[PDB]
Amino acid sequence: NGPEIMSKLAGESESNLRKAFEEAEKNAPAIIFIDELDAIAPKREKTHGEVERRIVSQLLTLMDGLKQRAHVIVMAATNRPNSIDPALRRFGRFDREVDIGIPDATGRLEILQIHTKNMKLADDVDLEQVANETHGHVGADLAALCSEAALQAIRKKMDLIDLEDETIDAEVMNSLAVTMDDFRWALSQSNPSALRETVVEVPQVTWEDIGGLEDVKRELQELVQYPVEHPDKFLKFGMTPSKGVLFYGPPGCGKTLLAKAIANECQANFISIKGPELLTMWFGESEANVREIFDKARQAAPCVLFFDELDSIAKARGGNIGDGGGAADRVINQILTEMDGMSTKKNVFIIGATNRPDIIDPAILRPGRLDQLIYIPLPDEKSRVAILKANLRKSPVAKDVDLEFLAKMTNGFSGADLTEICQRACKLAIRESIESEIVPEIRRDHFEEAMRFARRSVSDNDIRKYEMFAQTLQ
Amino acid sequence: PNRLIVDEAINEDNSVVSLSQPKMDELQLFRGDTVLLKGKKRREAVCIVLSDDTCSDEKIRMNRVVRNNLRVRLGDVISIQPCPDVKYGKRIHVLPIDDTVEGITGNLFEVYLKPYFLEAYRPIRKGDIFLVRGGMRAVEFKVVETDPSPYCIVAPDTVIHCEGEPIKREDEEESLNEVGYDDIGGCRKQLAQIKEMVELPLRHPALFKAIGVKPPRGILLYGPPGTGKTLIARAVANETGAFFFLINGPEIMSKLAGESESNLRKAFEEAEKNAPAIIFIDELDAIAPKREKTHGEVERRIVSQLLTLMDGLKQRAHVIVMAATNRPNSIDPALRRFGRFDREVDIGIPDATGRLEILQIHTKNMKLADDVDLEQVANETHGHVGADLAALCSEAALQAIRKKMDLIDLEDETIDAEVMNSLAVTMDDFRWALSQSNPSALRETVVEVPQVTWEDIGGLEDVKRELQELVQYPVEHPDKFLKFGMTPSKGVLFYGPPGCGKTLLAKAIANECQANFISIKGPELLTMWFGESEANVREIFDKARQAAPCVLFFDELDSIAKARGGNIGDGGGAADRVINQILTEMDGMSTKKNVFIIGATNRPDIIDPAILRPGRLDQLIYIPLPDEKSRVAILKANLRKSPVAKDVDLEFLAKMTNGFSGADLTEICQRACKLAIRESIESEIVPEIRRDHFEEAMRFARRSVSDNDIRKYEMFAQTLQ
Amino acid sequence: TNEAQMAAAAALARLEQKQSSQDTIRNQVRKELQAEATV
Ligand SMILES: Nc1ncnc2c1ncn2[C@@H]1O[C@H](COP(=O)(O)OP(=O)(O)O)[C@@H](O)[C@H]1O
Ligand SMILES: Nc1ncnc2c1ncn2[C@@H]1O[C@H](COP(=O)(O)OP(=O)(O)O)[C@@H](O)[C@H]1O
Ligand SMILES: Nc1ncnc2c1ncn2[C@@H]1O[C@H](COP(=O)(O)OP(=O)(O)O)[C@@H](O)[C@H]1O
Repeated sequence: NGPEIMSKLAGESESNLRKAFEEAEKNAPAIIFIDELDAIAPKREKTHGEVERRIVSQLLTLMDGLKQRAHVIVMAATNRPNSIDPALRRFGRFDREVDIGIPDATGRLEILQIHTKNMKLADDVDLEQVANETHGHVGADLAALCSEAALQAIRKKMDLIDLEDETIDAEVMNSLAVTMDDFRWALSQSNPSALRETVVEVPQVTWEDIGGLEDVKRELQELVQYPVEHPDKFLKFGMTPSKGVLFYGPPGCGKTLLAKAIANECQANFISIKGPELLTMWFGESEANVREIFDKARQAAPCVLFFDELDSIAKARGGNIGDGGGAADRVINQILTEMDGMSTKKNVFIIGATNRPDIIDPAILRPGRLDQLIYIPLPDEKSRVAILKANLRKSPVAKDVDLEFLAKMTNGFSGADLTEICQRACKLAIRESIESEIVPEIRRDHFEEAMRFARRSVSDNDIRKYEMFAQTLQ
Repeated sequence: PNRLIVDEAINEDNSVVSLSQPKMDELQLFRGDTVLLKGKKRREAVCIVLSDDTCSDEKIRMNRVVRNNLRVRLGDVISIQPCPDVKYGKRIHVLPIDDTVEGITGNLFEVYLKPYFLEAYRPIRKGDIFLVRGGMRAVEFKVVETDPSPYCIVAPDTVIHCEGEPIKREDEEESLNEVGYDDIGGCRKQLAQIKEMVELPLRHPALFKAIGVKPPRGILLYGPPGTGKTLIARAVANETGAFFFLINGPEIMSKLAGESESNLRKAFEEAEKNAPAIIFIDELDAIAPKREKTHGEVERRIVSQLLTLMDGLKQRAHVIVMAATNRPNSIDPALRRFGRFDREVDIGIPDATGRLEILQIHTKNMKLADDVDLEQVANETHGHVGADLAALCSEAALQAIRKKMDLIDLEDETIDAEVMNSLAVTMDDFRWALSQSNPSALRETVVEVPQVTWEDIGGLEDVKRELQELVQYPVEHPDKFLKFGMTPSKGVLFYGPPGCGKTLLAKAIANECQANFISIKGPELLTMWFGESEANVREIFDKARQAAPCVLFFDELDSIAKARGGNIGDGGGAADRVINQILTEMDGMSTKKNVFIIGATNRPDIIDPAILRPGRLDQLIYIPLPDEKSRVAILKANLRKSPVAKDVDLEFLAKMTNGFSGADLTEICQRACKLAIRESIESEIVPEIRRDHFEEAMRFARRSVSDNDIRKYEMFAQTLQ
Repeated sequence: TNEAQMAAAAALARLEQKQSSQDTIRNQVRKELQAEATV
């Protein structure tokens, strides 16, 4: 490990590193694990000390000596492949890389199950519920979570039995059960160490969650699935698969869900870039981060890289008024460059979305970029019914609720607006249920009362804007 | 049988112990009865038992003086028994301790023991230690001989003796002036959190080494200088009995290469030999600052040496290493990885309540005049930390001393106890020192505990209920939200005329929910924008997370929009550096952190609509000017404790103040009171605020919200439906 | 017994002195009276 080698004086760090390789050969087959590699051989640009430069050279020569040290494999751990001397990653030495990443909800449950094998849990403990709540946690944090929950249960009993001796009675621990209240307390005390890291996972959104848009669902399958499900037909007909599609239309119509749902069915990782992140790069003149996003997309391939609020910068520059410049800017130019250099052989599909297509840099729509365009209109009557039922799929909706009637009335409402009705009716049912204890289902009165506050968010002035653009594209 | 756990006390009286009512009936004693407590080494103490509504059923609340007499520590278990046959004594002989009476001379009985014992009816046992404060000293005494045995109650006719040399302190008896938990004022929530983490493995080492649950090995404390980071570390070690080893940056950094590494390693070896032990590293940023900030080989090596020593704690059982820094991100991030220093406690800055507690602690030995008001000082000392309030008390003491010493002219090697005992520090001495003191944290972020209740807010009855549904129900009734698939809102924005209680609503709901309150003001958002330091937005939300449950109140959301021209604006859009960071933090914050975001603005028409999307401040509450019944309620709330005369017609006043906001009704109430007081003093050159005083106030108060503004706010609210 | 009952009265009196609206209102008026006296 870094600290063990770096804490040594000049002439001791190089000797100890050499001895480690010699011992592994003597005991071959052997594995040498170097943790905190960035502490031993950081990128040369970050260090100028005579000792630090020499130990880098010593590690490089020892790695090259592995041609003679038969059956010795050297593994290293770092936080970022770009934090270390690039020489280490040249042919030979450390020429293989594995991306461990962050466990998703399924992996987190598995970790919780492992670190509780020895723990007696009460019947009210639900580790799957915990795994869904522990967003941003890594295995080190879930292990700490189990420890804190166990210690809470211990404290509560130990202060009551008052048995102080050199050893602990097995029966006392064996009968101690950890309840859900102790896990919930530990969750409030635990603080995730990876909360600000990029989240790359297969989304849980499925096609059953999206009302209407039957033809768009099929179109995405043709664009995303067929190029890899039937590659022999694309070769036969000389077809070049599209690299991505831009969605445009009113807000709150499911543009994000479409990108997630296709990623889910394809079992591909979904990467979400949001407007504020594009604006952060624009304002801070840190557009270089775009290259890391596209590189992560390749690392996580097969994946779908979704750029939301693609117009966020154009609007930040004035949008309807704008300024003296053109559509091109720092961030979009890096995106255009990365897309041009990306091959379809990496199974990375790019999807964009905008609410103002009239101000998108036309370059992004040229062949080789987001050449496909799909219009997502406000839902029609049959779609609004599907949207209400999809949003209420998990709610205890009473049999007296006429969802088709609501769809017939809410003619100007967007999909997001129909959700507010569904959630408002749920809140009213919750209020009624709570009051009864001072109810089993959401009653028609709750939906009709919700309609008193619900309003359409998309006006006719903005609908025409989208219709005129959609007509312009024919 | 009658075995209870020893806990901390609130009552500062050395002869008083508190037990919960159910034990008063199970032990069959009356309130104020005399009981004996059985401690360690066949020792006991006699005290008077009172009842309260805060003691735990199975605990006994006692202070440090009683615990030391029993040779027990917090968390231990003692036996309690009644002794109703205690009688009066006639002779009690008390002598001072040699380690506390030094440099001072005079009649110790007249200064200390007489007011302590005279008509005090204190239970006393031979060998008891007790503390009498006064004269800017803390002087403890031991009881050496009594006629009755082994205990008695001192009577008004008891003769108190004090003849002989000072008593040499026993090596197993800790001084009462040592740092303990009762020396810490504010930041009590952090102290409690730390105690839970460390006291278990330190008091019960046999528990952890026998089970599969590992203890914490390191805790990082951080906050501005002078906030008690070291004070806590010492109090914990002294109360639990763990060996305390002190490290500080300058001591290690001043050493040569080959000496700094060995001295740091030795500190860890010594703690293990004396385990259980606590190693406190102060000024951690001086030993292991972020590596990007250092260029020398020695500094990089000592960081690696600290990292390896921290990792060695897997073998050094029962050793906990605590460190103090100013910022959690000023040090090598490696230290904060799993293990090492993987626990974090934000000490921060005490609020007005904590500052009052600190002033009371550092004045315990001071004689204060009747005009001294420490609560008024605590409210004025914004931006001060505990070290500033301690300096304030010391400076006030020295000013009072100079005034008397230059007049009495008594020059000797020792100081007369009577001279100091009769020296009082007045408001002029605290006011002088306060003007000289300069806050060390003038512009730091302070997390406060709200003191506003619903009874302080007139009107808005429907808003109060709505906010409880938004803030309390998601956690009070989580089974209903899961049943109905409801997603709780992350926040709410208030809009409407100024002076209508928008801020009070946020504080009142935070108070009832027992949540912390964080206030961010417009000028802070403007500072971040202009100075291109929008990264500081993360620090705001990071404190909100660590301080959870809390309510994060963003005032003057439009401060930047107005700085950008407001109604005219510029060539750009609504987005800017600061709002983008705020929106990013909001999107990345989960409802499971129990952090509720509240905003407020007086110009909702120019707020970036992005902040009102689902997932942000999607809920909008309109707070109009109070109506007829609300204005009366506001007047009653502001006058809840005022001596209002029976001739005051609060409904008539409310009918006249049709265009007034709640802020304007308060000025009327305060002015009418001041006018009544003015008349009072004039009569000597009155007991109640008369109708004439409210009518006179009506001639000076004005409405702050004009008719043009009311229509603007009402039309906006109507547009929102 | 009666010696403990006299100790009970002393312990309760100190508790009430430490816990202690009338003195806050009177002290706030006293401060305003002195300011109006000198202004
Ligand atoms: N076609 C649809 N089917 C079901 N729900 C929808 C649909 N369109 C919008 N919604 C609802 O609106 C909300 C916002 O959708 P989203 O795709 O996030 O909008 P945007 O893409 O503009 O961000 C979703 O949570 C969803 O419940
Ligand atoms: N919360 C507090 N309660 C009481 N005293 C405090 C508090 N915070 C600071 N102080 C006082 O201020 C000083 C803090 O000094 P110290 O603990 O050495 O701080 P540092 O670690 O910055 O050197 C001490 O005199 C201490 O009594
Ligand atoms: N509804 C109300 N009830 C009682 N007092 C009020 C009310 N509204 C305003 N006030 C008075 O106005 C003052 C300012 O209130 P505050 O909530 O700080 O206004 P703002 O939110 O505009 O800053 C408070 O000190 C309070 O005494």
